[PDB]
Amino acid sequence: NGLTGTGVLTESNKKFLPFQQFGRDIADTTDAVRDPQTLEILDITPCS
Amino acid sequence: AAYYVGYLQPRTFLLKYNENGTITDAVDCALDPLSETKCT
Ligand SMILES: *[C@@H]1O[C@H](CO)[C@@H](O)[C@H](O)[C@H]1NC(C)=O
Repeated sequence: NGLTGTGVLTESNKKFLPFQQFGRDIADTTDAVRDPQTLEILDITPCS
Repeated sequence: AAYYVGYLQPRTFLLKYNENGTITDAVDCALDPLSETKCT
């Protein structure tokens, strides 16, 4: 939905609030995201 | 019944997050000099 990235994607134990859609670390990166179609929570990590 | 009225002003605030995400503690910058120490 406009949030573009590249890396390894897995699941997570975090539980966003209904209004919560993304998570940001100190590096302002996208750490975790909620999927629009399944409302689940996903962790994102880099690869290089 | 009873009610309480308060007013908002421009301030800087320091926020702490829990183990799992929920806000558990706050620090107000302009309360007293000790709070300025904590914020800086
Ligand atoms: C994390 O969530 C559990 C319930 O799911 C709750 O009991 C616990 O208080 C939360 N962690 C902390 C440190 O409060």
